[PDB]
Amino acid sequence: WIFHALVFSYISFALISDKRYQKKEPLISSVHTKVKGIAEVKAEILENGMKKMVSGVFDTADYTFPLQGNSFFVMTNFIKTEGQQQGLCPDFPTARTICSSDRGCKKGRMDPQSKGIQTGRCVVYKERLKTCEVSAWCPIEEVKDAPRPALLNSAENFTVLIKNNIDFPGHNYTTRNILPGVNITCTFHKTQNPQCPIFRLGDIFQETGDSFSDVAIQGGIMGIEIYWDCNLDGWFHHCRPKYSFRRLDDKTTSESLYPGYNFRYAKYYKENNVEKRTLIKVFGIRFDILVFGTGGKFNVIQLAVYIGSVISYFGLATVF
Amino acid sequence: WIFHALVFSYISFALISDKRYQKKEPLISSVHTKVKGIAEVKAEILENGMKKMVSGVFDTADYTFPLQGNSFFVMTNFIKTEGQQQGLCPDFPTARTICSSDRGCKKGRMDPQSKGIQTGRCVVYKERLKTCEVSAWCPIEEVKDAPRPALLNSAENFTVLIKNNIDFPGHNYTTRNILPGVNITCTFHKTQNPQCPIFRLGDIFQETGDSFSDVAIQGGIMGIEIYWDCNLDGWFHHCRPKYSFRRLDDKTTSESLYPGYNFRYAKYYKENNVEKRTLIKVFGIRFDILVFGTGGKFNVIQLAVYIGSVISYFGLATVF
Amino acid sequence: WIFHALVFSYISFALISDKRYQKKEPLISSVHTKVKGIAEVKAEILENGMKKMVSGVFDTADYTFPLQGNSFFVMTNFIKTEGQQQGLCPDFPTARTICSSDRGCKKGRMDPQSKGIQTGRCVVYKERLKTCEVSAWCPIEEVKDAPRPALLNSAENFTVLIKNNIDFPGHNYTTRNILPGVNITCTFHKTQNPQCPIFRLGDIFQETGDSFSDVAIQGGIMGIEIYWDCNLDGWFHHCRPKYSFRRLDDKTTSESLYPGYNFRYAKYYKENNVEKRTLIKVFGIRFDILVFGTGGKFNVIQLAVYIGSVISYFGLATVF
Ligand SMILES: C[C@@H]1c2nnn(-c3ncc(F)cn3)c2CCN1C(=O)c1cccc(C(F)(F)F)c1Cl
Ligand SMILES: C[C@@H]1c2nnn(-c3ncc(F)cn3)c2CCN1C(=O)c1cccc(C(F)(F)F)c1Cl
Ligand SMILES: C[C@@H]1c2nnn(-c3ncc(F)cn3)c2CCN1C(=O)c1cccc(C(F)(F)F)c1Cl
Ligand SMILES: *[C@@H]1O[C@H](CO)[C@@H](O)[C@H](O)[C@H]1NC(C)=O
Ligand SMILES: *[C@@H]1O[C@H](CO)[C@@H](O)[C@H](O)[C@H]1NC(C)=O
Ligand SMILES: *[C@@H]1O[C@H](CO)[C@@H](O)[C@H](O)[C@H]1NC(C)=O
Ligand SMILES: *[C@@H]1O[C@H](CO)[C@@H](O)[C@H](O)[C@H]1NC(C)=O
Ligand SMILES: *[C@@H]1O[C@H](CO)[C@@H](O)[C@H](O)[C@H]1NC(C)=O
Ligand SMILES: *[C@@H]1O[C@H](CO)[C@@H](O)[C@H](O)[C@H]1NC(C)=O
Repeated sequence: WIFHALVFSYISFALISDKRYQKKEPLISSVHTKVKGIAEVKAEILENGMKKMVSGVFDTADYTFPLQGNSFFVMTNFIKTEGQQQGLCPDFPTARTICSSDRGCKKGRMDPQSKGIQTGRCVVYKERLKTCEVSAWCPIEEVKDAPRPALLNSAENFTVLIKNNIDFPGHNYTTRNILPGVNITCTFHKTQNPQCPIFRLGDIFQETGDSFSDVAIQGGIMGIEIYWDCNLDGWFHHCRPKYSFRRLDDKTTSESLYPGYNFRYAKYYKENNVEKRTLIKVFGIRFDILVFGTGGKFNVIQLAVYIGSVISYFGLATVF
Repeated sequence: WIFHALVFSYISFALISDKRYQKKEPLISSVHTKVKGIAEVKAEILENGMKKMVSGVFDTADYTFPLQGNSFFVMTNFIKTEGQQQGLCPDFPTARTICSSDRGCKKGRMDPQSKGIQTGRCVVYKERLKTCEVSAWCPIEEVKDAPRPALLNSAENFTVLIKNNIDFPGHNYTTRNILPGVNITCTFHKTQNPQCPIFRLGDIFQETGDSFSDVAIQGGIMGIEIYWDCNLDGWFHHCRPKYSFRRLDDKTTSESLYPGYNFRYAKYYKENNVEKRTLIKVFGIRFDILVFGTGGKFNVIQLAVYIGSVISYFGLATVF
Repeated sequence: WIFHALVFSYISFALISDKRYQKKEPLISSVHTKVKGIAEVKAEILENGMKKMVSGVFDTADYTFPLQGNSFFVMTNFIKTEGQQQGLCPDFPTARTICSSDRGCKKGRMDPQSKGIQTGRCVVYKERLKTCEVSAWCPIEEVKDAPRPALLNSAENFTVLIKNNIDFPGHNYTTRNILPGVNITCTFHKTQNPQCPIFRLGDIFQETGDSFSDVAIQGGIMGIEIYWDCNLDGWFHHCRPKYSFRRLDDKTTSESLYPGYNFRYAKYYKENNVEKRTLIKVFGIRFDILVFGTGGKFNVIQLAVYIGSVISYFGLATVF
């Protein structure tokens, strides 16, 4: 007869822990972010074998874009090429693009590593070096790695404020990330301040486990997961978020898979009645905000179904 | 023996109402929107203590961007500053940025309310007023409230057409929000026309409960929830959407939390061989389209499981 | 007594096939795409009744934008209008905008098919043709169809590489689309190579069922569904994706519903100290990446609940 009570105790433990008496429903989320911080860029680079100085001040309008699709982008490094115009120009000296005569490459060939339409004419590029010219924007962008000191390294000091509004459409419940009457002067901490939504990017990378400088050198992808485990029952009601960080970057470190996060941005203008384009290769950090959760509310039908499923179980337990 | 029939009646009530005989599947959605309307802007503003006239016509290409991430943006107000260039300039007179001598502020200090790198030199700004200069884009943008009459108030008359395509991957079912052979000349109404997807922004604000002018003064965020409650069984098949509107804005009304929705847009160009930037502080309404739903189809396994779980229930009910 | 074994056989059938012993949890996805390919555009068009030649080379920075909201856009056709400035100009000759005298149209009228504010003055447009002028950007963009040969037809030869990172937050499981030590030189095939994520757009349209030329003529919307059916149990562990393609475009083919996918892009500049705008009507293909799935792991509670639910079932089966 002791088993008759042990089974009932296990049933009660299951009902309490698993919350089998509640209907659980998914979450509908909306995110709004604001990034603040200014960076003083001052460095020296080598463009086309010539030393150049990059100096300036970047404010919020110079390194980011408004949030779109629960994600915002923070720019950290750039390579600029100015004065490009459509025409004919030799390709960059490379093993695939090198030639000794015009027969080395054929007209109309398209190479994956090239940004021009080949025309088959091996012209001298520089210092008795011959490459076969292509029809594209000229001059061809120099193939170089990102600067070894990150240009916008101070971006590790920027602060992002996140507002999350969640709704459970089946129930009549909607709430927000920032409750009224809460401090707005915060720097997020795992234990000291786990609820104020102001995050520091360097702190995010510190908790996750990487170094901000190395990632910002070639860009990357990170994600801020906001988990909502909400109990909406009147007796025990609690609906608060939990913040975690996870690097979504693949860390391929292989040139064939395009490691890191980067893209190309184009600005078109006119000079001396000639159309021109300037190309900025931008390396940055892409922050995703993955908001997930569920909400449970008491339901009579679910409780009845669970009790019915348990009734035969403990009946057999008594019988056996 | 009457309880033996009452339990069975409740059994059938639960089975019919809760649809316990149906496997339920989430929804995969795709949204495509088109916003139309032109606004004639004509007003007078005060920039740097001087009266200026803003007059023009804004078409679809001048106040919105293509939909990205199930959300589109509608511009409603702006503050323009043209002719900025990198250099040294005094900051705007403010309690934090004010000084009587050069010792008031230190070089290299960064202030959250300032957009420049401080250099520590208290120079005259205007009319025997001294502030310590910073290195940034100059002249520093004037911090002022949005114009009391909303510039793009006529944006309340714009019309948005929404096309939603939903799919249930587990089942072989996909459908669209606009069925064939339906009127395309519509203005959405709660009761008169609840299925045609052409919405008027002013009407959205009217059903939601706010006023378009006040929200458009400082921006805001709304969400157009499209709920799909679809029964895919052949006997009783119905898959139609229901439209609701909900304001996702936090309505903080506190300057520390950045009330409303706004951002900064930058346009870079060259003038007299000098690089320059023009900055537009844009206030607008961000419309989100939260599409959620589920689809249920008859499943033998679910029906068998429910019947088995309730068999012990009514057996005990008869026994007791 | 044979039924006593048949019921148990169906019991095992349901438990094995339906995986009723597993707790199933949804998926959290992050997508990162890279599109490559250059198109040599060379064609002749008719603008304002005059023959013009469009020739150039488009690289990755000239026909696409960085991925935002699990979707990327590839431009395929464009119509350019340059030199627009704010002012008064007659509208395009149309049945709605035609007039014989100034009384034909009234000042301030807003027509849906026009992009200007009517001022009520029927002036000559061209060759003894009278339309009433409007205040807007001038000259009014010509109402013409897209060029019959798609300008960026070669966009069917572009290649897109997709990296998907999925996480099951409830369990301690995260994985990626590209496993280590796998070939990166691929062209996706239904049977020959179903796991390498390099897709050719022409191949996507071939598997889906349409022709790339017709779709690219007026634009369209497509979706690449990545389905993750993952079993995380140690005995039988497999978590691999399956790729499918589906056209999300409505295919309305009715002018009132705006068939295809297109938008208007604006570039603002200054010429001779006069503000000017150039408008590009862009037709392109919007690729969506709908990632969905679920992950199941063994749970004792679910197994106990299913066993309790089915115990009464087979008990009645024996009794009956
Ligand atoms: C136009 C060019 C540009 N175009 N897009 N874009 C961009 N990229 C990615 C984004 F997420 C947002 N914005 C930028 C960045 C700033 N840009 C600048 O010229 C610039 C501005 C300030 C200071 C300096 C300095 F320090 F070098 F002198 C420069 Cl060079
Ligand atoms: C370049 C500047 C600009 N840059 N971005 N942008 C923008 N902002 C947010 C978006 F969602 C989309 N587009 C705008 C708006 C229009 N712009 C204008 O100059 C302009 C155009 C027409 C009429 C007038 C008028 F009435 F003032 F004379 C002006 Cl001032
Ligand atoms: C500025 C203008 C422009 N502005 N935005 N934009 C755009 N649209 C949609 C996107 F998804 C991304 N980018 C474009 C495309 C290229 N553009 C060009 O001028 C251009 C460039 C190269 C060759 C030629 C050629 F062949 F005609 F000579 C031209 Cl005409
Ligand atoms: C970030 O700020 C701290 C002080 O708040 C400063 O010591 C540090 O140098 C800054 N980071 C960079 C990259 O300059
Ligand atoms: C915020 O925190 C400060 C100290 O960090 C504390 O003195 C203050 O009471 C808190 N609340 C408000 C509203 O400032
Ligand atoms: C919107 O249109 C109505 C007429 O359709 C007009 O009376 C009203 O003034 C317009 N709104 C604004 C802000 O002008
Ligand atoms: C659309 O509505 C009008 C009146 O609002 C009605 O006369 C017409 O029959 C409806 N259907 C179509 C296809 O126009
Ligand atoms: C795409 O490439 C193939 C060869 O790889 C070529 O035959 C075809 O003409 C190209 N497509 C277009 C539209 O030129
Ligand atoms: C890739 O495929 C080629 C042939 O398609 C094969 O020879 C090679 O072994 C594969 N793996 C690698 C790593 O190249």
